[PDB]
Amino acid sequence: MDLYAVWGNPIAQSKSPLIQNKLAAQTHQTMEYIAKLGDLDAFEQQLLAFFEEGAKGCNITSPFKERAYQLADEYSQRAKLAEACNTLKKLDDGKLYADNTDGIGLVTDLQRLNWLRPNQHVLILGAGGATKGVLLPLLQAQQNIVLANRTFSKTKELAERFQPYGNIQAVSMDSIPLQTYDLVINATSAASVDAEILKLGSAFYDMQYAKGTDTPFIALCKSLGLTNVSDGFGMLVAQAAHSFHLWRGVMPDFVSVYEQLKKAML
Amino acid sequence: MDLYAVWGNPIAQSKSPLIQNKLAAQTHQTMEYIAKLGDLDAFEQQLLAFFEEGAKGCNITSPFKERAYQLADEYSQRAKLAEACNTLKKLDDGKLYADNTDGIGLVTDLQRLNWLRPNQHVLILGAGGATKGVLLPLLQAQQNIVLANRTFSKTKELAERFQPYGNIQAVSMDSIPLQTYDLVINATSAGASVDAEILKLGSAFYDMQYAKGTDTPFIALCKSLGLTNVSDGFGMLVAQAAHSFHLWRGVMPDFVSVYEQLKKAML
Repeated sequence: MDLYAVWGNPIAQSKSPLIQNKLAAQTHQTMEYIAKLGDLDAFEQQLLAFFEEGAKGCNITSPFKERAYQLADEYSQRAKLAEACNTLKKLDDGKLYADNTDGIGLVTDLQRLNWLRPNQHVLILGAGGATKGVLLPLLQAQQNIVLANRTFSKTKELAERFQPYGNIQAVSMDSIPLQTYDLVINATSAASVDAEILKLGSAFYDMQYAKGTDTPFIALCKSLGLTNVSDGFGMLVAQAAHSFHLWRGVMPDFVSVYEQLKKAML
Repeated sequence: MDLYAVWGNPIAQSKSPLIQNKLAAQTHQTMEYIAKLGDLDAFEQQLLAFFEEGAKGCNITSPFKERAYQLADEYSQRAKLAEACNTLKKLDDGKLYADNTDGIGLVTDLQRLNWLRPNQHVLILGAGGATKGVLLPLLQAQQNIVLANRTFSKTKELAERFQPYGNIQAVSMDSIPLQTYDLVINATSAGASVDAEILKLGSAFYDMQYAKGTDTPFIALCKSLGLTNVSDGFGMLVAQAAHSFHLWRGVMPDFVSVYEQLKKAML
């Protein structure tokens, strides 16, 4: 039985094991996926011990995404641009291959929703957080991106990095260009925008999801009469499927688990 | 001899008489076309007399477009949207019919250039009161339009009005959505330069103005920037006159060949 794990701090909160084991059961894979708490100082050496032990790969969450990427021997264009990775794969020789599966999970979910038509204008609220891991694949799907953040320095540096891949610009959250947006993506944790701005959007995607209830962002949209909305639960299951495909060579059907899970929560 | 004219002030610079008489000759129409200088105050009463003595129709330029439109009995969708007209026709009954051919002159020319694909993204610079006549025909040709001006006040009013007819929005000169534009139109009349970063977003460039022999400043800027796919608006001028002709006469003259003929021997 091949072992896999999600590494983080904290970790009890994770849904990856839940997702990944279901994906495995669904495709008759002889594997298991567990949750591993990484020590803030000792992670890297725990991680390497975990691989010597015989693990085949793992997901990485806060706060070691950047550190785990630094352990990779080989890495994807996605991981490179994000300077972080959420997925590691141990190759047969013993090399570690790193990829960042966030963005492609997002594009998949948006494609499911038919919210990723080429040449759209997307307003993204919030930088860093989950957005830098997501910009490259959005850009490659020909999305024209406006990146807004409360602190300008953050968006600007992010825009400079991704500029060679498409039309992307940095703006201050209070200085958002008064143009039509096909899609507004909320990255921010735990908003910061005036409502008319949101009334420039045709669609609203929160990279957050809440169990049962709506997220604060989605609640805001709905109270503004903006109904064409979605949370990011689909993005979460999609990322997981992509890491799974990289590890196993089999794309599990993305929808079904998303649904059973959708159903279970509500 | 059916009489037609162009009414303006000033009017001595109009090429209408030259274009129309050529159009009439090529289609064998027994008609004449003269330039008439309208008095800044008595225009209206002059136009009515003029029709009263038998004129069958005319063209209108500054500053009478809006005033001519308000005299009509009958009018087209193009006239109503620009709240002005460049073409009047006296119907058999006695009704005055107003139309505005400039936008259709524009689409016709763009067809000749093959710069008019359905669902294209078109950036229009300096769109205002003088050129709102091109908006409807562009929208009706399924063009996606962005209006940029130093306003986004007056132009946002434009966007609102043309919203029921297609995709059009107004933006600040610095809030131009970042994307490839298949067509960039200079609507600014000379009465300056654009960020080169704006211009590099376009694949084709059309100046609604034209100049005798040389290039216009907008076109010269484009060439200097390396942007080689360019056109002035001479074709629009001839095309819109052909459309006025067609309304008055019932035969669509040969725009493409009066145009090329007129470029060969131009200046």
